[PDB]
Amino acid sequence: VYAWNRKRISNCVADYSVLYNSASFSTFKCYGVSPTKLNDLCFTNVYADS
Amino acid sequence: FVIRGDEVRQIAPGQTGKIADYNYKLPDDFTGCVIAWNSNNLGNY
Repeated sequence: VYAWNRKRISNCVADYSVLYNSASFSTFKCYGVSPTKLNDLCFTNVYADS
Repeated sequence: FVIRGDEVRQIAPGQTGKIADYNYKLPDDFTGCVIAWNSNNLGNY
């Protein structure tokens, strides 16, 4: 946890639908945007901490 | 109707969820009292 990686993703066009269609995910949470309305918005410097 | 465990996480007014969003959602203006209790004793597919 103290040594997380920051992967910056840009210039990408991916289906932001399977990101919640994955049944392996125990529980999916969103705090800033509506989960269904993920495709419409335009992003900037997406981060991929894990 | 019955669900396998992860129920309250999906059954709620204005609550998403694959089973909830594909089978039956509640109205945003809803007035009811849902109850839940295990029926595993009642292996059985």
